[PDB]
Amino acid sequence: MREIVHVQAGQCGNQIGSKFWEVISDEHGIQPDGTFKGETDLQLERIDVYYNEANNGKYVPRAVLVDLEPGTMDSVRSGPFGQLFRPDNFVFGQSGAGNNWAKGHYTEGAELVDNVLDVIRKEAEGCDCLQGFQLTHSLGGGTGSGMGTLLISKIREEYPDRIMSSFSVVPSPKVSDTVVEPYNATLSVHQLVENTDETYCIDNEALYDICYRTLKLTNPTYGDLNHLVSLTMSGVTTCLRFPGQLNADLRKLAVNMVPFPRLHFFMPGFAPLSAKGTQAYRALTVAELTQQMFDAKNMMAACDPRHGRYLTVAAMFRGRMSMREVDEQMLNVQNKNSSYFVEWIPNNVKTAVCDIPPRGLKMAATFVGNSTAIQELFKRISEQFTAMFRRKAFLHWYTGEGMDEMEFTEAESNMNDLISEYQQYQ
Amino acid sequence: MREIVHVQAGQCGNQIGSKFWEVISDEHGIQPDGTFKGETDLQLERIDVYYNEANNGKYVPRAVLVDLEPGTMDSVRSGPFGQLFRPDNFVFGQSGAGNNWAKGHYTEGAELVDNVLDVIRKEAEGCDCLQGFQLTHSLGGGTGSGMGTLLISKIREEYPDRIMSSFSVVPSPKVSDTVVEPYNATLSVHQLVENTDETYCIDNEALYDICYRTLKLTNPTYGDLNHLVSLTMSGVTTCLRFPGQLNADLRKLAVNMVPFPRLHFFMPGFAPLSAKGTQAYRALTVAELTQQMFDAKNMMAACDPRHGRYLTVAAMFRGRMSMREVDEQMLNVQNKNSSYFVEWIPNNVKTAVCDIPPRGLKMAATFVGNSTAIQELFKRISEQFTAMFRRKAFLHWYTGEGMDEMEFTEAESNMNDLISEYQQYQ
Amino acid sequence: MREVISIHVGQAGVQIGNACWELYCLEHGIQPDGTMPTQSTNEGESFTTFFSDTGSGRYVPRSIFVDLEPTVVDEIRTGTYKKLFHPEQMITGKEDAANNYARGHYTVGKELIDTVLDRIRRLADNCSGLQGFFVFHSFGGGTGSGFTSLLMERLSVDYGKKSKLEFSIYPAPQVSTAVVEPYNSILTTHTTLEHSDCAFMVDNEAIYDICRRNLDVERPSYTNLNRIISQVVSSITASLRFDGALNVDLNEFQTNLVPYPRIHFPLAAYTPLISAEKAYHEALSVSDITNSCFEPANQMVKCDPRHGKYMAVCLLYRGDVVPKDVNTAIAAIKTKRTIQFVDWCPTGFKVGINYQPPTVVPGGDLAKVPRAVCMLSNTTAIAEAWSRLDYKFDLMYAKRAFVHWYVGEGMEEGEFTEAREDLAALEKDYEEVG
Ligand SMILES: Nc1nc2c(ncn2[C@@H]2O[C@H](COP(=O)(O)OP(=O)(O)OP(=O)(O)O)[C@@H](O)[C@H]2O)c(=O)[nH]1
Ligand SMILES: Nc1nc2c(ncn2[C@@H]2O[C@H](COP(=O)(O)OP(=O)(O)O)[C@@H](O)[C@H]2O)c(=O)[nH]1
Ligand SMILES: Nc1nc2c(ncn2[C@@H]2O[C@H](COP(=O)(O)OP(=O)(O)O)[C@@H](O)[C@H]2O)c(=O)[nH]1
Repeated sequence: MREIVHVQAGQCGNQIGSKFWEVISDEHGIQPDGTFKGETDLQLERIDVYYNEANNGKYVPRAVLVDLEPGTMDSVRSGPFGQLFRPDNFVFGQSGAGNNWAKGHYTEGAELVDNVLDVIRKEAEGCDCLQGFQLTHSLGGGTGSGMGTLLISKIREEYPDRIMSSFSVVPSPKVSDTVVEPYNATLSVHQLVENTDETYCIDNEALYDICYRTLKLTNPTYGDLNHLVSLTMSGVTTCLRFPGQLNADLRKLAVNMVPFPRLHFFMPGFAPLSAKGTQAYRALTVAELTQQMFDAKNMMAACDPRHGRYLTVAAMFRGRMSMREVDEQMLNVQNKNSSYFVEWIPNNVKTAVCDIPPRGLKMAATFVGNSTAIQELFKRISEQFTAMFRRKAFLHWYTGEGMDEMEFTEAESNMNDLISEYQQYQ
Repeated sequence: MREIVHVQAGQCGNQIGSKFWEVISDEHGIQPDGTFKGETDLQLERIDVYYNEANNGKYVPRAVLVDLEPGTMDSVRSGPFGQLFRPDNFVFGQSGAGNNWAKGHYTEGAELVDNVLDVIRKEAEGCDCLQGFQLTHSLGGGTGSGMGTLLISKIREEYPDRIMSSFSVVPSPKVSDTVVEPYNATLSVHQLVENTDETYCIDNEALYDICYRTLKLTNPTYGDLNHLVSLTMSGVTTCLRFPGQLNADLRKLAVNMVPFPRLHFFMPGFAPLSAKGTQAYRALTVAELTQQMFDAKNMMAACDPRHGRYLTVAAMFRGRMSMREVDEQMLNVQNKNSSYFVEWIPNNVKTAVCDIPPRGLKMAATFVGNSTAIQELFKRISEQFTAMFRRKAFLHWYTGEGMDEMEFTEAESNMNDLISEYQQYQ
Repeated sequence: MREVISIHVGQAGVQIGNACWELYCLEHGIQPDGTMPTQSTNEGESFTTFFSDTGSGRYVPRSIFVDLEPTVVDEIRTGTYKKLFHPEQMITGKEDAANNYARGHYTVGKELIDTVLDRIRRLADNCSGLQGFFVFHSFGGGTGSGFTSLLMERLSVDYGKKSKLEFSIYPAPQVSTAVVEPYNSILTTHTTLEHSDCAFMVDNEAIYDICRRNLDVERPSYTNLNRIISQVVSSITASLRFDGALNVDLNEFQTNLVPYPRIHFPLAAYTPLISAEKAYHEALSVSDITNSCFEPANQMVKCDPRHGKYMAVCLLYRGDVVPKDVNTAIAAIKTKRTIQFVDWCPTGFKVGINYQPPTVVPGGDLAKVPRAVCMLSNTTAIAEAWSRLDYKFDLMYAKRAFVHWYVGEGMEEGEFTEAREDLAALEKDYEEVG
């Protein structure tokens, strides 16, 4: 009915979903063969939203897997849950972006965009009414930040109506990951502020600080860092997949939060988060799960929450909970932290409660916030972007591909107007 | 009752049926001895249409095997299902055409035409009322395109009433197969537009493109390419051999399609077509089998279906199906593709549904279409035919046999009037 | 059934036939004494085109050995292959012609031409499917030119419509032996245009280039050169001796490859033709050796194929070859532009694939390779090979050197003049059609 495809592009977003589909497989009781083994039909009555059942119940995920090389194809294919994906969707090229935007946008990405465009068309023809798209890619690299950038510019020609979830990792102030990382940011966000509806700026740096303090894990496996990205995304779409006392789709999560057609740059949060041995020694109350959500520890990005203001507080609570204690404490945070909110927007808390917790807990909280300290995310990169344009370095990897110099400065003016709009109401 | 002989002439059509009779043997439960082993009598109640039972149930196929040399005789005879054919019909000469039309028509074919003419007479004397003939030969080579050409010019003297199925391969634009291949085309079609009722222009080139993408087969055996020709022909005559909710003989397939006594040049199509491992991952719905039928992939000839217009759409569906979903989607293609049809002919879909699928599937679709992009098949050969007549090359292989120069130009004028008639209504 | 007769005229007819019939005994499993072993009956599938049956499996070759000199014929009547051939099929001469036309066209030939045409007719009356003739000859021989032109002058009167095939050696413009070879090559081209369906040419040097580089044979002689030519002979017969999916008979070869009845002289090529070690470090695919067909280090006549214009290129493959990459590689040849055609013939291609791979000679220098191509390419590089020989003939004719042998043997000197105007318009027609 309400149907959503999930598209992965670039080496980052290809392996995020590879652990993320597993939880979606396990929350609904299916197998790598797609065999339904859920005991209660609560895991079946909304199985259709991410799946297209065909020929005796082998559910295929509504997923598209795109790469510029066959390197990341076989690793997902031979890896865990490799037999579940449809081999019709395994569309790829033979180039590799080499961390170059105009290769991923103009040169090499312009060839492979036509093949999956019909694949976007094909699964959307077999449904009654689409709902919106979710997209995992990168903003630091070259493949996902160059090819997935152009894909959103052609979804609006097909479907100018629905919503666009563009989940992508962002640079950190501490240690840069790639050399052209400020180049891959300003040129991407130039297209992200044009035709997208939400981005979740997840820092790679602060995810270790989550794991170093709460999880206390000395050996961060990349399966485990995306596992904390996995449980964040499954809590967002819990209303469309499970009943409860209050349901809230992705459009209701959209319409409650974004106040102006640019300011939709949100950071996520999740509670509870701790190691193994601290299970019994703390309390599973509404009050203990409340104050964890509003700490700098729970900030998945490396921005300071007491250097901004919460505009729209989204509380997606999961589990059998008492509504009044939710109604109690969401009042109590504004009686404590009235400076920490925007002042002219009253009643900043939006609450959606499904009565089903995720697997592994008894009561959880999925937070998405809007701090105006995310203005500093675009303050720090606009200087690093203009750190190398003043010396015109690496121009022969872009103009040699055929990039305009004004393409930098047009993005550079719209980058600096963006932080003026957080400044408008702060 | 309604009785049909099948005649093979030339090296092409002799080995097409050699795999095609096997499926006809296997769809009705018989053996190379002709021993009926069908469990249900549904495989027996219309066994008579292609067979003449004699002396304890050894069914002989109503087949005539003609060659100009004994080379292709023993290979079919010693090969698979060699004991099934009647040795009365093994009529052949000792020449070989050498890819020469006037040898196959005037010089050598004029000798062997008298022997099988009585064989055409003999099996037609032992029946109550004949129905029509089916003929497999070539248009590129010399034997079938020279001898089987003249055979149709003498069937009308015996039977000016019934229908004539002349299935033959056609040249491709990419790579020519023989040197006198444009000579064997214009001189044959000169006689094909005179006294024939249907030709199926099957390209040798596009059959690999079917196998390379759907079947993914790296090693195309010539048993396998004719196997896709075999399943096409068996789906056409499924009404005369099996019951159902709507029966449609070869004359009903004739009268619904051909609008004018020249335009009967149809290309076939078949769905489903894929490799082994993609069985469960797709859907066996009416909607999935619909859109495969109207792709350039399913075009067995190498002509572009969006460069023409479908005049008469023949949907021969095989299997237990829901009639309304057939009634649903055949409306829906014209609501999508109204430019892809001829405009002044309303309701371009003809539907015939037998409730029996072929062996190996659960639901299949046998398509025969009339695109006016088949005009380009006679555009490309009329230039290659007039590529060598302008230099008068190879004239000493035809005038040395005794061919007229006006025999070229009379065919050349009627070749160019043929593409004017597709142009009349496009 | 179909039955083909071979005729061997001249010393080049002798030892090339001593290799081809030697090779066919391997490819059908026939022992050289004359009978067959019973194991090779299943291999012996439609071998009837060359071998009559006698008594109990004893298989005489339908072959005629014609020579004016009894010396090299006695080599056949000394070795193991003596008891294979028929004695009255061997007709010998006594007095030699010594590379002279009228000594081989009138003198010793006219005492022996009536004996051999009976032996033609004695053997050919068994045929109900008589296809063609394997006549092997030279261009400078006395019986290589003088008797060969007279022999084809008489069989066209007898049989006519039935086909013919000529194999011969192109005389090299630099390295060749007999000084009268520019004379006799003009003479054997004079009246054999009308009396020959097709005639093939190979160079001594163009064999040597692959022998030294790829075979790595730095001592070759007329032993191993007969084996290499015989593989080209055997690959044509593989379309007839076996059961293939898409094969071709001898009437069909001339129908495709003769665009005009005068220009009917293509040449041959064979690949992969390497030693036994270099095939180990290499996986020879279809696109490997088919692209190796059209490079000038692979032609069997030393000339310029890039300065020639291809008109009708014929391809016969052997071994287990799929037709998909065949339909790709010939198209991939067309993706390259150096292969030049004429403007009126894009459709000059021939497709032939046989199941049987070529089997190599025992104790030879070759390697067992499944894939092989016998390339036939009629081109306008033959015209450039005409001008190199028309330069040799006229200047020695102008001083009238060596005329005093041609005079008294029953021969006229104006026949030299008429062949000059005959060969002048011939090489013109390559440029006229082209
Ligand atoms: N490579 C090779 N060439 C040969 C062989 N035998 C003859 N030839 C060629 O034949 C040409 C001359 O013809 P000959 O064979 O010498 O004389 P003929 O054909 O027997 O004619 P007669 O003069 O009547 O004896 C020479 O230029 C040789 O190149 C051979 O065994 N191997
Ligand atoms: N958690 C996690 N992050 C990853 C993994 N692989 C890549 N990334 C992140 O992806 C970003 C690099 O983008 P990437 O897709 O690899 O570059 P691209 O292929 O050129 O687009 C880095 O900031 C990494 O932190 C992984 O396995 N786990
Ligand atoms: N698919 C397929 N096509 C064939 C086969 N044999 C011949 N053909 C086709 O038949 C055409 C040649 O006609 P053919 O009958 O062999 O020549 P003819 O005997 O002189 O009439 C060519 O275009 C081939 O593509 C086969 O085994 N399989």
